[PDB]
Amino acid sequence: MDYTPHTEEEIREMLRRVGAASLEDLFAHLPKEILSPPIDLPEPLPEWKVLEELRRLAAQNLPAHKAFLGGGVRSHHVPPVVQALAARGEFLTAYTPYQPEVSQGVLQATFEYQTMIAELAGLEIANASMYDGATALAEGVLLALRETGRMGVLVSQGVHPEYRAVLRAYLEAVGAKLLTLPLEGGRTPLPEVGEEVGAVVVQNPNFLGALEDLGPFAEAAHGAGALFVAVADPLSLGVLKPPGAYGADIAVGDGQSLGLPMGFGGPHFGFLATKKAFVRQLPGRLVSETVDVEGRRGFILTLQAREQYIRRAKAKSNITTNAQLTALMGAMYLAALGPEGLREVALKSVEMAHKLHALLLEVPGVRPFTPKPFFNEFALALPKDPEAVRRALAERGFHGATPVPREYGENLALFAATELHEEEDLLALREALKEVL
Amino acid sequence: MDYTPHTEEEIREMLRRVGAASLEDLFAHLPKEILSPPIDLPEPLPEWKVLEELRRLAAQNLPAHKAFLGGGVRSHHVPPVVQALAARGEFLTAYTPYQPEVSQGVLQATFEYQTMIAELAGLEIANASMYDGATALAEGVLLALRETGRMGVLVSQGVHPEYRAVLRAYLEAVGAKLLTLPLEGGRTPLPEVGEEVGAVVVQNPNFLGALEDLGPFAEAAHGAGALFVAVADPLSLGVLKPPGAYGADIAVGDGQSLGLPMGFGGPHFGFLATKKAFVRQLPGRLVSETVDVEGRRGFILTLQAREQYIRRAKAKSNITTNAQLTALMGAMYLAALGPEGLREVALKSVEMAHKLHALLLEVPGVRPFTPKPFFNEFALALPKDPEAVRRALAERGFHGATPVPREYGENLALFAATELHEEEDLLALREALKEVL
Amino acid sequence: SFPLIFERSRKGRRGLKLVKAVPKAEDLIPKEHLREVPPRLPEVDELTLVRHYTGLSRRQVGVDTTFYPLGSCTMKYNPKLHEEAARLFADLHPYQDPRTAQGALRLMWELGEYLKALTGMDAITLEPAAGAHGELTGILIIRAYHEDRGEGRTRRVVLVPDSAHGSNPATASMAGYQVREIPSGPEGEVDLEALKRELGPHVAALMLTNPNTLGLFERRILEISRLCKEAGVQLYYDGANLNAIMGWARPGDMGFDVVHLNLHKTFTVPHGGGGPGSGPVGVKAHLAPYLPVPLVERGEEGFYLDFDRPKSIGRVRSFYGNFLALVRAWAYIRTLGLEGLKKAAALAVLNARYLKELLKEKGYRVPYDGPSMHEFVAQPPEGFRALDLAKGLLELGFHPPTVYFPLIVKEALMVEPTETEAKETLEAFAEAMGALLKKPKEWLENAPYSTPVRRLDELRANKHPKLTYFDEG
Amino acid sequence: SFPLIFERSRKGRRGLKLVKAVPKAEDLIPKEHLREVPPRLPEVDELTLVRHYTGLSRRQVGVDTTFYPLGSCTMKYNPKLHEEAARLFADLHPYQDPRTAQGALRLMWELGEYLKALTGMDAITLEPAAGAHGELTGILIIRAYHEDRGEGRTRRVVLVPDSAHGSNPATASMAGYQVREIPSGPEGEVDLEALKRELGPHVAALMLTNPNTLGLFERRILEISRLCKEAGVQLYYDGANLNAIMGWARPGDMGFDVVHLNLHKTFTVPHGGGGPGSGPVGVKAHLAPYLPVPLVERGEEGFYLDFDRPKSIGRVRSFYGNFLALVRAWAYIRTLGLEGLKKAAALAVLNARYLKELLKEKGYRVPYDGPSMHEFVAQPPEGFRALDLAKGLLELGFHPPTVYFPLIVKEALMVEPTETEAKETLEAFAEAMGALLKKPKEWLENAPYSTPVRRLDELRANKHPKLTYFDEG
Ligand SMILES: *Cc1c(COP(=O)(O)O)cnc(C)c1O
Ligand SMILES: *Cc1c(COP(=O)(O)O)cnc(C)c1O
Repeated sequence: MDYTPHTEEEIREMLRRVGAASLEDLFAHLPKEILSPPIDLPEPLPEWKVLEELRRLAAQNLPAHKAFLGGGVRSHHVPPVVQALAARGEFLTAYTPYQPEVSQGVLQATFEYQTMIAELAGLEIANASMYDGATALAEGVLLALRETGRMGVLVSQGVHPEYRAVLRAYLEAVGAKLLTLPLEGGRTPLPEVGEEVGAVVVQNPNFLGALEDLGPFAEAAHGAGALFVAVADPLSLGVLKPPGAYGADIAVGDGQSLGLPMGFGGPHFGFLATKKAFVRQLPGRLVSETVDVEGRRGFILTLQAREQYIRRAKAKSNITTNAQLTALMGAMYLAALGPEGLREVALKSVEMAHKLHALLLEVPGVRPFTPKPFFNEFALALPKDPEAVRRALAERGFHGATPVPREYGENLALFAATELHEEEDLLALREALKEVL
Repeated sequence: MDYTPHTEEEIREMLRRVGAASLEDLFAHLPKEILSPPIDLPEPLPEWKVLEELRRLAAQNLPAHKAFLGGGVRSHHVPPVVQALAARGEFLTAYTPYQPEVSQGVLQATFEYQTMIAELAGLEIANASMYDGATALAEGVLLALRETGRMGVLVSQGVHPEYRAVLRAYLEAVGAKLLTLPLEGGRTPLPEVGEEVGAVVVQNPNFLGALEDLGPFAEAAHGAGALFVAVADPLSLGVLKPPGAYGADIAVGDGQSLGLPMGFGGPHFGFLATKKAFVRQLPGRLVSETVDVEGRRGFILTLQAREQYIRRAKAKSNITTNAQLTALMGAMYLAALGPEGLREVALKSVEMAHKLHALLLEVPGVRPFTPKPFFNEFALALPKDPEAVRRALAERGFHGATPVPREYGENLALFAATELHEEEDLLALREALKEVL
Repeated sequence: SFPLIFERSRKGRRGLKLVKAVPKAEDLIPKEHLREVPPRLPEVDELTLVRHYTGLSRRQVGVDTTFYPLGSCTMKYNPKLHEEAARLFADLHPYQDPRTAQGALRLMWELGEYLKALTGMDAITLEPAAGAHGELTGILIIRAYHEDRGEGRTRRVVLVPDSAHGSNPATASMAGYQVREIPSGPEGEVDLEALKRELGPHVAALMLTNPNTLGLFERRILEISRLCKEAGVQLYYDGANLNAIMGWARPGDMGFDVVHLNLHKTFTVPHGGGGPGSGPVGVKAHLAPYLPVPLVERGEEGFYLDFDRPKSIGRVRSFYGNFLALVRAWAYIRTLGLEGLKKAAALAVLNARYLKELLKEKGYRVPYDGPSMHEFVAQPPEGFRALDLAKGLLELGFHPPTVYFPLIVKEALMVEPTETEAKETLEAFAEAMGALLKKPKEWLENAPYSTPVRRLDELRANKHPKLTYFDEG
Repeated sequence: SFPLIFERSRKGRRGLKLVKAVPKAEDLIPKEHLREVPPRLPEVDELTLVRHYTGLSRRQVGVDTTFYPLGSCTMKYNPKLHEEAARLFADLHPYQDPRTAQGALRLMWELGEYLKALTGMDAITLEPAAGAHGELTGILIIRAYHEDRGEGRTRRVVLVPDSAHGSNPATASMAGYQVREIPSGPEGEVDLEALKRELGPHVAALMLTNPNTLGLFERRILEISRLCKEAGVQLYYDGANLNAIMGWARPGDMGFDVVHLNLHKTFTVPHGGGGPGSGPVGVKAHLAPYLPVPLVERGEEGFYLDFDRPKSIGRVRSFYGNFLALVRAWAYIRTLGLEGLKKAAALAVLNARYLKELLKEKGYRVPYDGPSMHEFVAQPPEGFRALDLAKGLLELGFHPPTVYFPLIVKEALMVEPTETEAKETLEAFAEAMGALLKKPKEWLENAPYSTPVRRLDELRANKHPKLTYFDEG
């Protein structure tokens, strides 16, 4: 089946009007050798059949709703009101707002998103969104290096390993140097920052769920003329002192925790907030308030010299398509919950995580790893291989024990909890873990 | 939890303004003896928990997608494009369009719905919708009795038993008389119609799925001065000659077969179509095209003297709220498929029903009952109790064998097939039936 | 200007294609039964269909976009959560083995219990499709009751207040009863003296809303009940105004014998531009045996549909009720609980009483202004037409309240804000109502101006009606 | 006028309430870690939230509401079917046991196979989040290739045509490469002479779209491939214009070594007002070892994520890619099939050429007009600026095409109607384009007039930028 409206008579007339003998004739000027390629694709299926096949694939999976898996993505409540609004055809099918007069819906929404992210991070400005947390970090650091003009980077090992891997790729591409600061007792020790360092990166809560004291890191960075980049889960900012209050210059993170569907890893969005004083080095789209000829408030994309269309080779980044729709879902989530609503959700996930940790401490052979205080995720040392444990847990119908790479220690596994977990869920998981061990 | 926006400070100010000391003081003038009633309701739950409970309830049910159950409701494909359009907040949350200037969306959509139903029925006009097929029939018969000024009604036993029960309820309420014409060999024999008869009612395809020859019925009715009322499944009208083509004066039916979710029986909608000449007796809402103060095309509710607000005790019906949204879904489906798309769907369902009919007939002990030609439903004579067969089939994961009431015969069960059924589905059912029998 | 879907059509153009291998009609259906002339349905592609309906929605307003203070409609917020709730039960067949539908049946049973709790009723049917359908159901029940007691020949009249919704007297007719309207007193409540002159062995029932359509609670309801009971007259409760008292007072404790509820009003089921809805009917034990079938009961097996009701009035619609609407109401009640529903009722009343004060300060009159419940009826100052103020409101981006109802108040402005509207919204609306009184007569009479369409020619629509695109016949 | 969500807020007002019993912060988090000053997020009820965002959507246009002939964007219809498809996989965690995510992994593998089949690539990564991300991925892949050959310090330049999208050269910089722009010939295609003049051991790669940004197919693509091959230069395929040749020709068969695709363009993934998208990257066998990790492979136990690749460039983003977008693309391909995709490409091209004929008839010029493919670039007659005409279309209810791109055509009007738009729509658009030429300069220079907002002060936005409601700093 297909979506083209053309009837046979319309096709005949159009072909005649353009001087083509047939549809195949429209391609007659391409080199004969590349025509008629041997493409093998399954035969077309009507929409109800396509859905049947999807459901069959879905039926093969074990849904992760209420999963205890962590590592950057958690099973938080996805509010139907948010999804209903983000499903509005105008938001869903609009293109980047280059014709402001008819795009105030998206423009204003983006401006509001920027405001909320800035507030959440305790900073002054934010771009219209990045692809995800990892790429946001890479762009945030590159921003810091362009601003300071240096090439050195210190990154805590407490930063999610995948984030650090992406960061390395972007860094080495531009010739920058990266040094990793190993964790000690689950936390990162204050490093000595040299004048060759342009950025210091630390995540809070860190990968193992541990809370880190950012204050001294910001001072250390500034003392050397380096910028401090903080990686922080947005939901946690609902109750934890934001990097902005610690003196951080740039803040980045992934927005999945803001009511976004897990979607097996994507798509979600990344945020990048910083000081207005660094706006020149800021990558991505930026919306500014303005006015129209009659004095009506309006919004529009601004300072586009930082982008590819105008700056091309000297653009701050090559980013074109961003993560607007999902960023908007995050904004809707923040608006739907408000300051106290967000704080409650954050506190609740922390409460449940702490209750789970207490319960899991009774499992034979299990040892705590992540030190207190930790947020809504924590790592435990298991008496069996984490991958083996996750698998066995799955066989019993439970999603838990997110394997922690050995660079952090042996047999480590992350566990997380959210506002949708109740006492009975924690007990059920523990029994499952006891059975597995 | 709740949806009220009021903060405590606002409540405090508002109470002062209306001179009430507290929220309870607002009811202080009520008789003291009815206050503080003992109401037992479960404690409040947050939205994610409410959803969790709904999930648990749904998990208890065996979904009926692709069911082979018939009897008025069938598992047809529910196009997501239609459901997405009907989910738009403006259509979903609007009220009856009494202020036309801002309700042209619903008004025009309804005008288009009326047009599509009349066309499908082969008639000239149709109201904005009835509750369902059964009540549409009742209202349709009452229309005919009011129009003819008679009190007698002849109804084929071929009309869905529930439709006849509803018809009887409405008829006896006003003192009308109902005579049922028993089915012979699965079809309705041509009756002799007396001048005391104001309406002759026949269903096509009938309850047992058999196609009925409507022509002579219309003629027999008109010859006695009576009106002919036809009950017809809308989807079937995509390929079968419409009642209007046979000379029917009124056509009614249920719109579930027009891509509407089965929803365990509701809500769907009923349609009522007739001649423009009988408009004065038509119950329900009716939209008419017109023009605005400057000559712009517009739509508006019309001939409201047929309705309760204006006519009160003498209104044609007490109907107020109707089935607008689902009727609009029906219109969307009709528009999405077009004449050929609808014809194809109807044909595919008939094809699969016949294919299924032949297969089940191979199961030992299974005998036919519904004679040829039949449509997308058919009744068979089974060697075991239909209810018992339905249960055994369900225990095996199959939904089929709709028990037919004994008034039609012994051990009869209805089966239906739709456009989403494939050969492999029919074979699987036959094998299961072979097992139960 | 906006094209009709029929004008967007193009001969032979296809939209959805749900069939891979299309069979030939001739091979399945005898020629004489085959349709010769295809129905003139639109022929549009899917993108066109989407633009058409999306475009139509943009030429429409709803609670989701606008404050809708419609009296007698309870235009409260319809939680999006409920649409997701309903989707979970879309694929259920009414005739599938009940052992495989225990979840749906449990939900039905539970909602029935909750509604009976809020109303003080003993038995309930969730079958009726809307309030008016519930009215017919309830009046037919009362008739079965009288006939069963051998007074069917003498009980032939239904009493209704002059302020009753048109459906009430219309229902009496559909049920074969005569109808007599009783006048209201000077305070807008029932005239006990006119009631007594009407009460007698010829009266089958008395239909009332409480609070009434003036938004006033019937303070003498217990005496009204005493009088009815004494005369053997059944007291019917039109529950359209339940939002005003849910959780605070129950019609059952007031003496009502039967009640109908409007889930699409009081319990958030969406209005859907007119419908569909749900009108559950609850009754006191003495009338329970006449309830239509089937009723949801819980046996030792599990929940089931009970059809064994020898005195039942029968069936009033197909299947068992608008189940998906029932799912929504169940979700609503399970979210709020008793305290949430009581809070909702109190704030709906507070919003109404508050907004009334604001309007009176702008110059609007309230002929019957005892303590307002969930709504109130105002009238413009002398010289202004409700109709014109309504159109003026439209021009201002607001939606007017209900106008010209109830019938006992000239130029009636029946305002019901509901509990989900905010203080500042009530104030902005009042400010708009005030500003309109300062607009010149000609401006108001020719409003609106900026809406997709200005005032429509009603006379033309009634004198020369065009009921379909084809206008056949 | 339209309020900001922040203006709708009210001190202490609550929206969603997701927690029954809120724990005390200090019982869970050490004081010095607790936030003292709450973030200034909006404080609104759910109804207000719904009205706000629904209201915003009504101040917005999209494919669902308007014809969007945006060249280089492929604004084709986004089937609602796909949104339903995506919600089917919403509840999956990327770190859940792979044995419980076989349905998701299978869909990823199959999609990878379909995309390789359509492009003629040997291996593929579905990880990159957008086309530009795919560009960075492919360029780093090419870089790893050269470095692995000992030519890391000599291969330092990336060649791009003068008509390339800005992201191409921007990517070179991100990859640490220098970039040289080669001029196009008199026909708008690659100038072979200028190319052979730039090709050398110092060139790492050549980035090209085919068809190019002028909508013209590079007829000498095979020669271009030959020249690049002998010089050891890798040929990169910017797959943004794949809609023009899907199923008819494959970049791989043209000699391209690496390619990136835009699912949010060619394969119906919704544009979402800027994002998100998906930019899969396919490569020939010799570049496969450098692909980012992980790749989806099919084993005998089932599907799995493959991280065992020693020469990988590493990771370009978290997890495995924008899965939900991948679901959309898979559904699209499984619906249309090869014949569906070919017809789509042909009609996309037919619509483009047809519309081009209509505009030339109206007086518009096409500097480079060989057989137009999925798009073409026109210029208004002398005296009219694209900017004003674009604003005129806005006033007429249409959306302008892409303007002022490619950079090699003054007053460029890059038009791409796509295959889902109807003949009558193209004609209506052409008519509007023609009518605007008959409009006085001043009317054009002051348009739009009826839109929610008229032309905006771009100077102010750049000189005195206000980037947040609180505009801090
Ligand atoms: C709404 C209403 C009705 C009718 O209910 P429907 O659901 O519209 O049939 C009856 N009485 C009153 C007072 C009403 O407001
Ligand atoms: C759209 C586009 C890109 C960039 O892709 P994104 O997904 O927007 O990053 C690159 N090149 C061309 C020719 C394009 O049209």
